[PDB]
Amino acid sequence: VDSLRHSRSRLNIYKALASPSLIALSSEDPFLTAFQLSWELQELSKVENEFKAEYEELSHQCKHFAKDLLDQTRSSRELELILNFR
Amino acid sequence: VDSLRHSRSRLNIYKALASPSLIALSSEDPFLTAFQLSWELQELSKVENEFKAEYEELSHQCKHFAKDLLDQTRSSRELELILNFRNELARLKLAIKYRQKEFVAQPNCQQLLASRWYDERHWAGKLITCVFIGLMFPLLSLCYLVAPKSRYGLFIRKPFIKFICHTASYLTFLFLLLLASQHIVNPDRQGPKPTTVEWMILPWVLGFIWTEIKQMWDGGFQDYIHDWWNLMDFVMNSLYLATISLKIVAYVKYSGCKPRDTWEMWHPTLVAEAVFAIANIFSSLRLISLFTANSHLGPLQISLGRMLLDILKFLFIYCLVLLAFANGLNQLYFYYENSEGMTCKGIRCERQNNAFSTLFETLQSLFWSIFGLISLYVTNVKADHKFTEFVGATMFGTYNVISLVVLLNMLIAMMNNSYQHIADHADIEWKFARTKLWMSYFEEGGTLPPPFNIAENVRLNHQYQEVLRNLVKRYVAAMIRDAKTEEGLTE
Amino acid sequence: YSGCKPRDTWEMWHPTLVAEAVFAIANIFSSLRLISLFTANSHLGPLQISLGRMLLDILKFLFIYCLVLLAFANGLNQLYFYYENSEGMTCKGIRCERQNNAFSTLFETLQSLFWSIFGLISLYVTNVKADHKFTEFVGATMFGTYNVISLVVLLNMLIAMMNNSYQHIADHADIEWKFARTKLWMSYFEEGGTLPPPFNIAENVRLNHQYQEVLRNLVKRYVAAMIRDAKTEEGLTE
Ligand SMILES: CCCCCCCCCCCCCCCC(=O)OC[C@H](COP(=O)(O)O)OC(=O)CCCCCCCCCCCCCCC
Ligand SMILES: CCCCCCCCCCCCCCCC(=O)OC[C@H](COP(=O)(O)O)OC(=O)CCCCCCCCCCCCCCC
Ligand SMILES: O=C1CN(c2cn[nH]c(=O)c2Cl)CCN1C1CCCCC1
Ligand SMILES: [Ca+2]
Repeated sequence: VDSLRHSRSRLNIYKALASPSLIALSSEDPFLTAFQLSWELQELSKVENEFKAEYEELSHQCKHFAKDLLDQTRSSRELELILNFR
Repeated sequence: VDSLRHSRSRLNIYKALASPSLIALSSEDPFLTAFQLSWELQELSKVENEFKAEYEELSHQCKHFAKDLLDQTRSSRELELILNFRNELARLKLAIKYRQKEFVAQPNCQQLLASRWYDERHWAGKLITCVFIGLMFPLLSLCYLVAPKSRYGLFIRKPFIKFICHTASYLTFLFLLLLASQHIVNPDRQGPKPTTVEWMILPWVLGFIWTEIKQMWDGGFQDYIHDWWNLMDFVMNSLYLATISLKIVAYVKYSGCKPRDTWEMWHPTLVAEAVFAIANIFSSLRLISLFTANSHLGPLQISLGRMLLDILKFLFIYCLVLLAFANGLNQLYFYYENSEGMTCKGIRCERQNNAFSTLFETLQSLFWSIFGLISLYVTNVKADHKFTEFVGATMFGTYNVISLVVLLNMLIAMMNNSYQHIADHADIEWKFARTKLWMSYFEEGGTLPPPFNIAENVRLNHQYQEVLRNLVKRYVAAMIRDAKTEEGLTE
Repeated sequence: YSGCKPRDTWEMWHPTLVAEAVFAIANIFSSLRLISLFTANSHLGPLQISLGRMLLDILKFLFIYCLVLLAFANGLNQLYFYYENSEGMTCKGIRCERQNNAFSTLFETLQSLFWSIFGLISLYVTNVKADHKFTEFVGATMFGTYNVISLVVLLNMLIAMMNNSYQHIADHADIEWKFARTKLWMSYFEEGGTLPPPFNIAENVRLNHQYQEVLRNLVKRYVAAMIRDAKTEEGLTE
């Protein structure tokens, strides 16, 4: 019915979810949420084609968060525990 | 008298008027003032040519103000109350008329139009459904004009479907054009009779001319001739008319079935064929404009079309060099026009000869050497003068160096430098063009392809004024009060 | 088929000839696959990835060029199709020593308009055996206009597009190259193929403890470093 409000609400929610602090506060596995959220935003970038830039930037920042979180490692054993998990 | 004071006073006044706060404080309709002020400043940019930058920047900021004011909308009903104020979508038509590109390509404005255009997938589905609607166009176009009731005749009024139908009609016309030049569908008899394909082509030509006349009464030789595609339509329709009026002259005057080889130049049939071919070129070339509706080929086409007023100036500078060297090279060789027992003379023969004997041949020779199609033995005479044959070869070589190592690379450098200043405002331009394409199909004026073609207001001011008051209040609170506290610090 | 007939006096579509043609076209691809070997090098890798990323931008341009080609072919075939002499000619077409009938059919017209991007179509192909110096001028002007549009306008716009695209690519270039090299390597870490073609025919719950401890430390370090120690380096405003 009201497409304008629907679009704003969806974008506001997705922009809230793709936040490093909200992920680092209440999330069972930061890497899974970053991966999945980046994929969802990349997909939505092609449906809501009127707002491509917003979704592309949000997915880009979700990609940079996982890399920044992997830089806080100070041992090889500590890195192998992450890259080998299943 | 005192031009300096007059200029300062006029610029100061206009710079005061084009101020977002002064407009938002004392103005009966912000959008009208923004549109009109932007147009006035754009016009003054060409009279007071000593101060172009000032007026251009002021008009640009007046354009950005209207867009920023349209972003303070939080409902679809609230947006439709603005775009429909005054028939349907009158404000959007006014904005397109005033060339408000930033206002038109707004994301929320660009979504209402999409919803009004599609009215109900992936790539394969959109590929395979658009073929099924375009194959069966004639029966829809036939059942619309007999019983326009809610069974099948209201399915050709939807803008997307109408666009598909017109595309299918144009593609059928192109297929017939490709089919006209076949050795199965007539021989060469002097002053012939139209074949089975000319009679099918004639109704599309008539329909195209009728659509053009309809569209040219409405505009009135102003901003209709601006659109270059309409100019091309005019030229090709002129050529088609000239083709009709020569196939008849050669019918009522000439006849007799003479062999083709032993005809004589300017025979009306040959000139008819020449004009028809040159018209086919334009008719087929008009198929580029179909792809301003695509999302990938659209922006690229707009960018290509914007780098054409910068190539024409360069070609005009090149023609002067061409004429100078032709004048030089014809003065040297015009005493040697042998043409002694030669079946063919000129450069368009197997053994090229007399390449610089006349001015016309000289221009042709200097043109076809941009592509390397003029051999080097054309700078020889039957005598044994190894001094004019050296001056001529040096003139030819200097022309080649100036034309293919200096002017071409400067054209490349110019185009590279221009393309960067274009590819920033590229999506705004493309969406403005796509919006014009769409708006041409929202009305029940044509609604039919060429082959088958031959108070009520005072109450609404209350809601509109309420909407403007809220929009102005939101803009003041957001832009000129909440983004002034984010500037930097100084001494 | 069998019988040892001489090669010259065969007939087209004889299966041996088509076998040879398909075999040659397959050799081209097989030899071309040798480019992918050099995503493992450190110098030729990034350059190859950059070349391969500027190909979806050339295809669109070629699609716009084919429309111009088709328009001018449609124009040029309409003018010359009445002059298909072919009178006592051993060879006809443009792939012969004396080129002839360059615009007599649509297929030859497309071929003629293609081979003139490289300058291999002579200029005497715009003549007829008659003496009509008006169609021979309209045809030469059509050919010249095609040459100008194709070799002075569209080519330089392709160059400008490629220059403008290459700068937006050469920033994320090493990320792309290392991602590609990593995929190449990972394809050889398992014992699946392990053999070239010629000779080819709780256990988890305990670990969640260590993984959770590692995540807790990583999240704590990230919070301390990024969203608490790099927020005190912003600028000042009003
Ligand atoms: C790799 C880049 C290629 C560029 C080539 C440039 C070569 C320059 C000259 C090299 C010398 C070789 C000549 C020897 C042969 C010979 O003697 O003979 C002269 C030959 C001509 O052929 P002939 O041998 O039959 O005489 O070559 C020449 O005519 C040389 C002409 C050079 C002209 C240079 C002009 C400079 C451009 C200035 C800018 C103009 C501004 C625009 C005005 C509007
Ligand atoms: C250094 C850069 C080189 C560029 C050369 C440009 C030259 C331009 C014309 C020079 C005039 C010489 C002609 C005189 C000879 C003659 O009369 O004869 C005409 C000859 C043809 O050979 P003939 O002599 O046999 O007729 O040359 C021509 O046909 C001129 C054609 C010019 C076409 C210009 C088109 C402009 C491009 C517009 C953009 C298109 C947009 C893309 C659409 C999708
Ligand atoms: O709007 C026009 C005008 N046309 C004219 C007019 N006058 N003379 C001519 O030769 C021609 Cl082709 C037909 C092409 N189109 C569009 C129809 C929908 C698909 C994209 C093209
Ligand atoms: Ca038109």
